[PDB]
Amino acid sequence: GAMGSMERASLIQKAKLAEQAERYEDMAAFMKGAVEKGEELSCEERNLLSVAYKNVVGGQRAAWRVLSSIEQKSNEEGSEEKGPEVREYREKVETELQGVCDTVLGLLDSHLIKEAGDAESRVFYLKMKGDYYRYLAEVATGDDKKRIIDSARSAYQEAMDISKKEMPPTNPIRLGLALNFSVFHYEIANSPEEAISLAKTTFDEAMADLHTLSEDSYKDSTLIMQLLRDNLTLWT
Amino acid sequence: GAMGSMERASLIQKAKLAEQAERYEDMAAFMKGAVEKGEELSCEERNLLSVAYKNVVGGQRAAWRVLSSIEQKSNEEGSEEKGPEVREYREKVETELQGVCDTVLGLLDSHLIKEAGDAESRVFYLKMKGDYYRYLAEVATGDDKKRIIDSARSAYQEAMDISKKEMPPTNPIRLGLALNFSVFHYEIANSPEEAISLAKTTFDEAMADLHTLSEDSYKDSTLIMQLLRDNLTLWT
Amino acid sequence: QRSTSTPNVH
Amino acid sequence: QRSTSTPNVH
Ligand SMILES: [Ca+2]
Ligand SMILES: [Ca+2]
Ligand SMILES: [Ca+2]
Ligand SMILES: [Ca+2]
Ligand SMILES: [Cl-]
Ligand SMILES: [Cl-]
Ligand SMILES: [Mg+2]
Ligand SMILES: [Mg+2]
Ligand SMILES: [Mg+2]
Ligand SMILES: [Mg+2]
Repeated sequence: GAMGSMERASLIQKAKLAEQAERYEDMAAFMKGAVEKGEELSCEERNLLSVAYKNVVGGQRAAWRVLSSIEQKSNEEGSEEKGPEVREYREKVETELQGVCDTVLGLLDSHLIKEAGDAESRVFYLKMKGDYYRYLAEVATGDDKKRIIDSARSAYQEAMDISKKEMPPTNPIRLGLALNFSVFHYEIANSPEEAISLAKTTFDEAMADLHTLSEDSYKDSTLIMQLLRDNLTLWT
Repeated sequence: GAMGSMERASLIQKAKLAEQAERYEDMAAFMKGAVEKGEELSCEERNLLSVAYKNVVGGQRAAWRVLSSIEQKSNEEGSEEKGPEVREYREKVETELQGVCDTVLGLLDSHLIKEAGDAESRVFYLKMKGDYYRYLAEVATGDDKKRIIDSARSAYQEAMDISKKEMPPTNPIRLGLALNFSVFHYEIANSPEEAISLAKTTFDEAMADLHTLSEDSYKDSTLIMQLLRDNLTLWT
Repeated sequence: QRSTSTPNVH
Repeated sequence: QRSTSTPNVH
């Protein structure tokens, strides 16, 4: 890999610089290089990895949606034939997106997840695994769609089971995991009732634990709780 | 080139799609491919080329500024030594930026400018030539800085001379050219008085020709005139 | 309007 | 605050 000659600490330093410069592709490459050093990641380092790839894939998802919408409109009755270009370019963006997802899943499998023993790291990585299978699911068409959905579900479920056993209901990782699993249910799995139930229970159990928290932890937890509430408003 | 197998019309179609998807790197590659077909560009096509590369280089310039600022702060007295990483990463971004500038200048030289005979195309391309030398000048340090500045000045000047002879004072290309040449004077050439004088004269001569214009042309011209005024407010 | 997922935050 | 140059427009 191109980052094989750079020190781990230098890669982390440059990832932080790239974040400041809003150079997320570079940030992702630097964090990939850091992971490939083979050492476990700290909490801050895990978060850098997450931010970098979320921003990269986020760009791709937004683009793919634009192109997919144009494509669907071309396939309506009364629409003028414009040749293969829309499909071709949507396919190009889609392939790049799938490549980014595969890269992240590869890092998790080789070997972040297997070395992660603490609840905070293991849940973080398993949530990521769910997330990147969910992003694959967004663009998947057919039966391979089914296996991708099941892979996302399985990762989220394993993460949920650990988080419920090992973390307080207000833990931001636990909250973010439940939020994203609820989005999976609603947006991917055609299970809006499961989504609503999960969001409601997550919100209520966190509410009841807020009293245990410092002012700063309270702010961190309530930020994510508000997103659960925003979704419940959207969904009901 | 990677776009050598794609039809010119397909490249233009995909450039427009990439613009809608905010995929400006792709948009630039598609327009590069289109230019390399060897045919002159229409007005709309010239504008696609301009938008694509402006957005790419715009990203790079913003990043370079962030990194350069961090770097300067590291070199102040009392700043802790953090090793070569800031300089290295600024250099990386800088090199990529210079590469993008060189690519655009290459397209203009091979062979857009030499085939451009109408005032609207020739002024457009010469303004671009000025602009991309100006972007090189922003990051240049030393005597090569001087030759780069002179290259920008020369391109702008040739464009100005043609625009003054061949276009009305309200022509948007003419206005945009004068705006950018004024920015060159103020920001690059250490000539704020030249900048102010140019902006003022450009604004006043356009004001006096507005009466000749349709409602839509009036809107197009006054939009750029407002930028001249915004700069004069900033500069005085 | 799509559902909101977890944003970039610690 | 840097000077404004020509934006993306026709
Ligand atoms: Ca076509
Ligand atoms: Ca371990
Ligand atoms: Ca260092
Ligand atoms: Ca010609
Ligand atoms: Cl394509
Ligand atoms: Cl670097
Ligand atoms: Mg028809
Ligand atoms: Mg495909
Ligand atoms: Mg000290
Ligand atoms: Mg350099």
